[PDB]
Amino acid sequence: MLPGTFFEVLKNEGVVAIATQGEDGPHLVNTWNSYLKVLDGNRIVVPVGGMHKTEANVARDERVLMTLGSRKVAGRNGPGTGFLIRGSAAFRTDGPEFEAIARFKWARAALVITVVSAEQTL
Ligand SMILES: Cc1cc2nc3c(=O)[nH]c(=O)nc-3n(C[C@H](O)[C@H](O)[C@H](O)COP(=O)(O)O)c2cc1C
Repeated sequence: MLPGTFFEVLKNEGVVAIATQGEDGPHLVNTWNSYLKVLDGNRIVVPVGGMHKTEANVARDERVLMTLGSRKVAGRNGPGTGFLIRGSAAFRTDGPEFEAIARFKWARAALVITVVSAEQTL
């Protein structure tokens, strides 16, 4: 479950990060809201085109942390706010995830995240 404020930050431009737990250390990678997609049941998706260690890390462990933010709403670090979130990841080359990310031309997979809980931080 997520606050309305989460969605409103996704609606805007910002950077996001995804800490993919695997085994040989979690890999806190980056992405842009302009590349992400939200689904119902608060499921979110990231287009994986070159998140390699993250591919191995999801394949070993579903555990992921996700930091999102925007440059259009003021937080603590400069005029940019965001949240720390947790969920289970799953790579898919199928579903409304892969369809709604198909709009890109460099996606190798839809890194689907089944978010569970958020807290506002930055
Ligand atoms: C700001 C930023 C956004 C990025 N966005 C994406 C993205 O949405 N999808 C992607 O596959 N690669 C993206 N990358 C490139 C790499 O995937 C990213 O650097 C990642 O850490 C590499 O992780 P890996 O060791 O698992 O390959 C992005 C890199 C940066 C710095």
